[PDB]
Amino acid sequence: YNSASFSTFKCYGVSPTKLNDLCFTNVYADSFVIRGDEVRQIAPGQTGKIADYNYKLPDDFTGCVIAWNSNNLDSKVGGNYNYLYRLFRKSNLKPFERDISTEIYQAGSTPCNGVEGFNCYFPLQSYGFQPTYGVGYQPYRVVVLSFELLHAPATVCGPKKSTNLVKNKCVNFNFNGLTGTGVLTESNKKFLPFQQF
Amino acid sequence: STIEEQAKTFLDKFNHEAEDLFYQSSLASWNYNTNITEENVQNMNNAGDKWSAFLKEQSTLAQMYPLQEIQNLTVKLQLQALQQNGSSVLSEDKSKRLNTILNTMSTIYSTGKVCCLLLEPGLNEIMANSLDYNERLWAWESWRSEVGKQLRPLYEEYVVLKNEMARANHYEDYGDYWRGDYEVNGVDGYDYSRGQLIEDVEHTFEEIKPLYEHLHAYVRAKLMNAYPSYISPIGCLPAHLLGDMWGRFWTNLYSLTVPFGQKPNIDVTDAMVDQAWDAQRIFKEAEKFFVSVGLPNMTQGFWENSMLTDPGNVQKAVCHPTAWDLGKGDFRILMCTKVTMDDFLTAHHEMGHIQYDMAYAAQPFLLRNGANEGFHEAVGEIMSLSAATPKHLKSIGLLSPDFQEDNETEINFLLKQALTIVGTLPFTYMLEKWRWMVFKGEIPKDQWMKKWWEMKREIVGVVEPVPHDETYCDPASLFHVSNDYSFIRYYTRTLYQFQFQEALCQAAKHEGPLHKCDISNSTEAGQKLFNMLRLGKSEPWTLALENVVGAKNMNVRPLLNYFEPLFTWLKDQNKNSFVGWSTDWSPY
Ligand SMILES: *[C@@H]1O[C@H](CO)[C@@H](O)[C@H](O)[C@H]1NC(C)=O
Ligand SMILES: *[C@@H]1O[C@H](CO)[C@@H](O)[C@H](O)[C@H]1NC(C)=O
Ligand SMILES: *[C@@H]1O[C@H](CO)[C@@H](O)[C@H](O)[C@H]1NC(C)=O
Ligand SMILES: *[C@@H]1O[C@H](CO)[C@@H](O)[C@H](O)[C@H]1NC(C)=O
Ligand SMILES: *[C@@H]1O[C@H](CO)[C@@H](O)[C@H](O)[C@H]1NC(C)=O
Ligand SMILES: *[C@@H]1O[C@H](CO)[C@@H](O)[C@H](O)[C@H]1NC(C)=O
Ligand SMILES: [Zn+2]
Repeated sequence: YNSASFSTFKCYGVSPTKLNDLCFTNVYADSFVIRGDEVRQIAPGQTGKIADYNYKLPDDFTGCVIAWNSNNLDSKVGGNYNYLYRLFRKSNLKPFERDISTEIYQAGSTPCNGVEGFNCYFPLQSYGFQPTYGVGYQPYRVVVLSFELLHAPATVCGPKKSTNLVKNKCVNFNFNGLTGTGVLTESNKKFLPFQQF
Repeated sequence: STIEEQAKTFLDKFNHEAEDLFYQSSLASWNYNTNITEENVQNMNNAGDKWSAFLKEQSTLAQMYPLQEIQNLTVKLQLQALQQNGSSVLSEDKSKRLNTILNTMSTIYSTGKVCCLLLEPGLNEIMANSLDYNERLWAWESWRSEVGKQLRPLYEEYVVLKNEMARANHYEDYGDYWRGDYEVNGVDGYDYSRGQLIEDVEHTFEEIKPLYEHLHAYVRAKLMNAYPSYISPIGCLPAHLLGDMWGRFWTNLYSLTVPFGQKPNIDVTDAMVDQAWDAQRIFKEAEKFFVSVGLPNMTQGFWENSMLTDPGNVQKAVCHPTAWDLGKGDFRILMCTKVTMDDFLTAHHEMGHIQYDMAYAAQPFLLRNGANEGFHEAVGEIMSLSAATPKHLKSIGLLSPDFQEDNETEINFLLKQALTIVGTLPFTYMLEKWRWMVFKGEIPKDQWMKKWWEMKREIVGVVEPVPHDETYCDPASLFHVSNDYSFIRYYTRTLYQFQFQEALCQAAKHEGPLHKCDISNSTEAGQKLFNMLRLGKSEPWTLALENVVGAKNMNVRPLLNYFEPLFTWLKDQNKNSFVGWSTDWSPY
């Protein structure tokens, strides 16, 4: 969040400051490249070619979206055509659904036996990316993070800040969740190396 | 499914990869233009051939959908643009013959010698600076005899093949096909017809006739001082004495005819040189102007990708001023900028062109154009009209902070601008009317020259020095006629320009003469302009004209309002001299 090197960094339903120290069951990460114009399409409630046929976001999102320019990475002279995108699809996409179908999309009523032509189109299209392209036309690398929460024990948590240590002065304390007040000083008895309290 | 859904899917397919091939071809063309060499020509030709083949294949595929079923009025417009079968109806032999005729015309016009004394090398300078009657007459007659005499039968065959091809496309004539641009159908209360354009131009010319008559009388009166024994008080101006080979513009006549020659004109070239402008501060000032108007910034890649000065000795490049719309968010300007006022004004013009290009980028590929052929140059030009005012130059630090202007300078500037604005309209009208009648078939092939010179005498008031038989083809000498170019755009451009200028100036709450008006620091005028600019070709040009001026059709009253003090001064000056011309008088 403090890198400040990302064009877009939005958290949906969660505050970036408060989530910096929070416990979740699991976290999901996704990465893909879209055109800079298509950046706004990646949001709950949005609709677009990317939104409908390439990647769908559930409206009740419980994570964050990070976006930044990628022109210097995947935009070359002559066009970087190593990235595809679905322009034609029979229907929309369910949230978090991956489609890799390459069947020739049919527009009219007449079927085509896998041959391009009238009323028959290829569902996937290539992206052209050059350094001379427009700002919205430039390629962008976008990472979206989703947070999972179930009844299973949590595994991921924010970095707890550890304070200092003082002795011989009656002060409040909290060790690993054990709270209380008193005076801290050394002792002589030694625990076994698996016990606290 | 329904035809509409299939058409939508087909257009969605076409726009993608149409943008791609267009961008590839534009990049190849820019690479050739910015860096001329043998290798780049091959790439440019290959890209053009690929784009043309793709366009023909896509038109062939789009021929399948019937246009009646679509009821969207935007998919219908895109289909109407795409299903332009056009010249492919001609047979293969006929198409080959037509292409050969066009190529021969281009070649013969490009390389024409009257000797040695080519058209641009010599000839031009002789016709603009000889000041000698015999030399100008010799050059005019020699160019006519060398070019127009040889372009006669090629032009006749061109006419017959083009007329037959136009009739093959369910059009009456080729002139009707040209007039098809000014046609909008399917909208109630906004429709227009091709038969409406034959009128609505004669009306404006009849309106603007008295001003041209007064100007012609004044020019002839001031010109009879020179060439003492070759000009008559009542009669027409000899053809070769208009300061040009064809007399299209009267700019070269300014040096002979000045109302107040004592007062210098406004020129800030020395002011620019003193402050040492670096040929980029000019575009910086243009961007400042367009930002202060209310229009957005320039793209980041504009300043780095585009080249704005001569590359140097090692790298050669043609740098005629040009604004590039390569697509994919790419804008460029090709200019050899120097520290001159003319370069400043043309930089403003091209910057306005770029601003117009940025407006409709969100529209589909087929609708990324102006409303018609006249809506673009006028928008580019009104920027230069706004930037040429003394008030703007005084606002900038280049002009003197304490400048006092007299009405003598106002008259000088008004006449200088009029000699180019109102001096070319009758010529355009006469040339286009003659071409329309020739294509329509009203003028037989044996009466081309007689009717041409009769129109020249009657409408323009220009008489030929020496008679021409039917072997001569004078109109074919012009670049546009021989090279298949339309010409009514220059007639519509000035009317649209002055209407837009008046609308933007009244929106800016300006008081006084129209020629001292400026639209800088006016956000509401910029918003009103941007409302029309963002439309593109999606909506009929009548509604686009209404969105700024408020009138559906073009009106010429603002043009006369612009030139009103000049008209009054001419009426005062010409109260004694004769007004009008006599057709009977001839130089021979
Ligand atoms: C122009 O093209 C020539 C091709 O011979 C090339 O050597 C040169 O570098 C080019 N100039 C540029 C890219 O500025
Ligand atoms: C025409 O189709 C476009 C989408 O392709 C749609 O936005 C527009 O509303 C349609 N026109 C009408 C009149 O419904
Ligand atoms: C293109 O050619 C076909 C030939 O079948 C013709 O029917 C059609 O009208 C042409 N398109 C035009 C003239 O726009
Ligand atoms: C955008 O225009 C504003 C208006 O003055 C200017 O301050 C700003 O620097 C411009 N930004 C860019 C990137 O051109
Ligand atoms: C426009 O506003 C700028 C802002 O200071 C000012 O310098 C300039 O003189 C103004 N010009 C006009 C014509 O109002
Ligand atoms: C306009 O210029 C003429 C030039 O002789 C001068 O006599 C006159 O006073 C000026 N002003 C007006 C209002 O005519
Ligand atoms: Zn222009």
